[PDB]
Amino acid sequence: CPLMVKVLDAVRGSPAINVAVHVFRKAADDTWEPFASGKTSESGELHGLTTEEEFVEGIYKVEIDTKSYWKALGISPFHEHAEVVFTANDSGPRRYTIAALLSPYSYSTTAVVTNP
Amino acid sequence: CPLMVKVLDAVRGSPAINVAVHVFRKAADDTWEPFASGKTSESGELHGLTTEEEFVEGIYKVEIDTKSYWKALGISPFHEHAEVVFTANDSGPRRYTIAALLSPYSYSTTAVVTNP
Amino acid sequence: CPLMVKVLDAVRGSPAINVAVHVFRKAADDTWEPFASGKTSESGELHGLTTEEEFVEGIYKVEIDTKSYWKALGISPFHEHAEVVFTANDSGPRRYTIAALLSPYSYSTTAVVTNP
Amino acid sequence: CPLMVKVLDAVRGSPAINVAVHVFRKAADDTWEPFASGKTSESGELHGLTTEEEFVEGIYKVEIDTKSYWKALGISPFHEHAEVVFTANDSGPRRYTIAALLSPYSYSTTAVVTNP
Ligand SMILES: [Mn+2]
Ligand SMILES: [Mn+2]
Ligand SMILES: [Mn+2]
Ligand SMILES: [Mn+2]
Repeated sequence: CPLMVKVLDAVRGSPAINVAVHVFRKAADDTWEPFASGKTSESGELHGLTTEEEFVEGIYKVEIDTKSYWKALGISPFHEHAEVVFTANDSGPRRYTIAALLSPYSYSTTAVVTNP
Repeated sequence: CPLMVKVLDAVRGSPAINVAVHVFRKAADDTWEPFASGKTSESGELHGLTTEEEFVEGIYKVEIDTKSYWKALGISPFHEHAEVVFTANDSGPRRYTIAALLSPYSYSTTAVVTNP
Repeated sequence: CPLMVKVLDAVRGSPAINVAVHVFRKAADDTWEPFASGKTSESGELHGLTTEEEFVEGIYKVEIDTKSYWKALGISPFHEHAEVVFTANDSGPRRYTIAALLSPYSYSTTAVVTNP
Repeated sequence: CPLMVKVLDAVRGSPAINVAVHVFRKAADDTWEPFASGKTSESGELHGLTTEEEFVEGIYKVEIDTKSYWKALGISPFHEHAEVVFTANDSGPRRYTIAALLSPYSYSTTAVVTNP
């Protein structure tokens, strides 16, 4: 995959399972267009969002639906979702892993960017 | 005083100084309306964004312009900006501090919510 | 005032209150000697650990007793404690703030190093 | 592996390669005994530290040599190393992944604990 998402739960020390993820790409008129979506697996990973053909240069937004995740666990969290906004493939195709570490009042996000 | 922002720089171990911060409030047509903005002080803090009267329950977005901060330091970053989206809720008298810790390819954000 | 500790609780979005903190200094036989200790205040802070006179260059260890904090909240944690080991260096007048953000299975720590 | 270490570099957005890792186990006389050591691979991962037979109940310390890592990159960091101290296998054998995210003045650590 050129774009992969990995989500961990810092309260349980486990992958964050069944987290909804929505990806958007900024259009020429400066609006967010839907690009791809999915849910994390039992390993907290989401693959197969896109192909290298479709994943062109652009500004992307990866929205990780954290409030929904915590609420299904009976926790009322602070954030609505985590939003990761970045320019992709500006110097040629790259492989991107977006990692997120979730707590109820806190999250972290890291990008690991590799040249295929 | 009901909403404060604090930004730290994980590379230099220092407050992140002169970072632009824009706050938005979600309108009833589900678009983001400008609400308040400022730049971080020498201590990495931004106070006086809003007042208790103006800061009603709703969904707010705090956007921290991290890319321009790193570009000014000669460092190539990943994110366009950091985005913290949350619901403000009345329960008792409460202060919101949004803290953000920045790295070029990573950031974390935490909400400290306390009483008067 | 040359060394301060600040601890936040990522689960509740609050200062971590009444966390024991022990500071050690590495002796010439490479063992840890007790240096200072305290408990975090209502604001999650611990001041007055040392003085400028006493805080000479050397290797210091700050140990934050996180397990007992989580056990007191009924939450099962991973770490025995958080450990921050660093060298204090003279260059100009400098203040060290060790900040720590706690989750049951995760923590982060940052050093904010500033001038007078 | 029952014990795995993964290290990421938050300045480069890449695995942290060639990071030395030393593992210790607390002995009955309350001293740290060497238990295993190794270096992260090109993927930032360290496997094969131990076997399920040798990885008994105990208090372990995983010391990640962060100062050495940054210095070889020409960066003078704050911390001497990251220290992760935890009780392992207290309720029966588990599989442990210790993840660390490194910046010069900051690091994060998370444990992912799975039941084989
Ligand atoms: Mn380009
Ligand atoms: Mn309400
Ligand atoms: Mn010196
Ligand atoms: Mn046991």
